[PDB]
Amino acid sequence: SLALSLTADQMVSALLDAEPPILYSEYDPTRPFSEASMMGLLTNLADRELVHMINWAKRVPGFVDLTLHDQVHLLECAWLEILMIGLVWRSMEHPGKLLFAPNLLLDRNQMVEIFDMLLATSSRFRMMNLQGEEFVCLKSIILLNSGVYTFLKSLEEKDHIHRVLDKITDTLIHLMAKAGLTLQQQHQRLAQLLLILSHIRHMSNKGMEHLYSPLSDLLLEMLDAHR
Amino acid sequence: KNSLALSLTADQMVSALLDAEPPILYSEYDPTRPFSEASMMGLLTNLADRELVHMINWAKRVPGFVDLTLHDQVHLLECAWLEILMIGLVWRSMEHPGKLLFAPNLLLDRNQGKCVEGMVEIFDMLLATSSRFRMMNLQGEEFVCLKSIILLNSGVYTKDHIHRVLDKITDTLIHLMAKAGLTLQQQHQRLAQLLLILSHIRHMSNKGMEHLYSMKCKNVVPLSDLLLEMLDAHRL
Amino acid sequence: HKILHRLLQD
Amino acid sequence: KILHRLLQD
Ligand SMILES: CCN(c1ccc(OC)cc1)S(=O)(=O)[C@@H]1C[C@@H]2O[C@H]1C(c1ccc(O)cc1)=C2c1ccc(O)cc1
Repeated sequence: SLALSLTADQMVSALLDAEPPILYSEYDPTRPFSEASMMGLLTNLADRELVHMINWAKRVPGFVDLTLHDQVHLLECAWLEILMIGLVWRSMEHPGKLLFAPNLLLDRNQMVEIFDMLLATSSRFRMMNLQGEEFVCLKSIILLNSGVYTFLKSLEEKDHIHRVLDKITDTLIHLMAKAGLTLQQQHQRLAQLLLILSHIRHMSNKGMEHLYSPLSDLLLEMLDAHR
Repeated sequence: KNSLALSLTADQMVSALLDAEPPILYSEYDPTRPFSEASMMGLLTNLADRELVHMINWAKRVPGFVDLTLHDQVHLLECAWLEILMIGLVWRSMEHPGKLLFAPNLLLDRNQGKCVEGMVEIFDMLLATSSRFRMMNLQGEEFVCLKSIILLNSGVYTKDHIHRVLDKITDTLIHLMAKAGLTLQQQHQRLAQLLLILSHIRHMSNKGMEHLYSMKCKNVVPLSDLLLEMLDAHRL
Repeated sequence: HKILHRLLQD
Repeated sequence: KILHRLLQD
């Protein structure tokens, strides 16, 4: 029942510990690329990220308490959002650019609609000076929240997820109080951060829609879930 | 340059939002339960058309909205209109579990949802939202704050003034929860709960908007020009 | 020239 | 599903 017995500092510690590595792409600066090969690079990258995401998800406090079927559903719903918020986070210190990988930094000249929204989100995080401890909270929230309203008297599973969710909220507030924010500022910043999640959901949905407008076996199945 | 909205107190903000609230409209008084795509969408297009007119005049009474340029006002409404219709639907459907109250004389169960394809999926999501609101005991004062947040937020990344107004509404929300006797922890936990539901409302809107396009590029019901223009603002 | 432009004006 | 498998490892 461990998830619900963790302090805020232990929660942050566990989430930072669970963080996936930053993977490299197969981008070659000397090689010429078509729109097909660029999507190929990103598909290859995203597909490899998913494997790490799955193992990261299992280290998110409370996630393994869920049934297997519920774990699948949450990841199916949130995988693109989680990839996006990860991209946006590591792109903060590169204004006007998205750092898909340390060897893959792109501007809007090189989907452009989603790109723009991802840049805006990155700019938004930068202006707020988003902390890493806040980012990992947000990402865990996305994993647990995005599919919670689209699942048989199971409803206890929903209840457990919401309790963990409330905990991450406690953790967020804890972090802002630690940073010396007034009580008013904490509530405001909390709201600001969570409102951004609505945008990330928007970006995910529009991303899928433009796609249906080559993929790996895992991605195809993930894609299946949003149709 | 200074906005009137930021000078209001929490209670003044609540009062302004409550007073700006649009009425609950009726649909046609034909007692025929819609059990076809055409009859269903027929009543719904008509309803939402009339609701839009009230929404536009409602938005103009949301503190801070008037301070925006005409173009920004258009953008926000174009982005948020279906979300706003949905949270309104969900709110008035609260005391009718398992049912969606599109109008006092238009109450639908999911058995009617089937009768268009992909509707029943949205139907269940709406039902879940409404049930979620009911269990949380969402208050009208909280509801009007959330709806205003949707208006100001949903198009903000597509600026500082809006964010200050948004902070103002956050203050207002916390104020309401404190007045309701909630402890400090209960306050920020509830605020988070409410705002996370907005993510799902965005999701339902994205999905619903996708079907309004399918219905349009099905030539099903005569869609009004206003709706067609509200709809095409979401085109790829 | 959007209808929304006209309706928002008064 | 592949997601299903990788989860129960
Ligand atoms: C419209 C093209 N898009 C898209 C692609 C694939 C997909 O699912 C298979 C859904 C959307 S999209 O949303 O712009 C998408 C966002 C961004 O660029 C596209 C993309 C991506 C992702 C997976 C792919 O197979 C291809 C492309 C991105 C991405 C990749 C890795 C990462 O860590 C973060 C982001």
